[PDB]
Amino acid sequence: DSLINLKIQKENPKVVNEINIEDLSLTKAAYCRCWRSKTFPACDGSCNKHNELTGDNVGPLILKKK
Amino acid sequence: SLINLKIQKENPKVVNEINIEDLSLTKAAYCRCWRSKTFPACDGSCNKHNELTGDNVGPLILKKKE
Ligand code: FES
Ligand code: FES
Repeated sequence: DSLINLKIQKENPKVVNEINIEDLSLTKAAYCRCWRSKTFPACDGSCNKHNELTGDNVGPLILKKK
Repeated sequence: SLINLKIQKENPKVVNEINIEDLSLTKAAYCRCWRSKTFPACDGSCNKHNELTGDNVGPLILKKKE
């Protein structure tokens, strides 16, 4: 095991994001689980770049309403 | 260097979809560290990860209420 998050909110000892499900604007939203997104906590597809470089297989949580 | 060490490594890209209507609790933590034994749920494995590796990752908390 080693660091997952390299640069996101490093002054925060534990980065936890709350989502109010009742207010989901979109029908489907992608949330980041690679800590590489430039729009974290949203997924911006940086996962794919990480996966290609490293051979990893990480991907987002997709939230669907309705 | 990998983020996900163990979860479904045969899967080209691990993406989980959550149907909002199936969440019954006022909060449900979802893992962003790839260490949970209940992945995609968070089981608090993030904490020991952070303690041992010097990281600061934590879950996405999906909150629901009447
Ligand atoms: S940018 Fe991180 S999961 Fe897609
Ligand atoms: S167990 Fe992974 S974020 Fe909590």
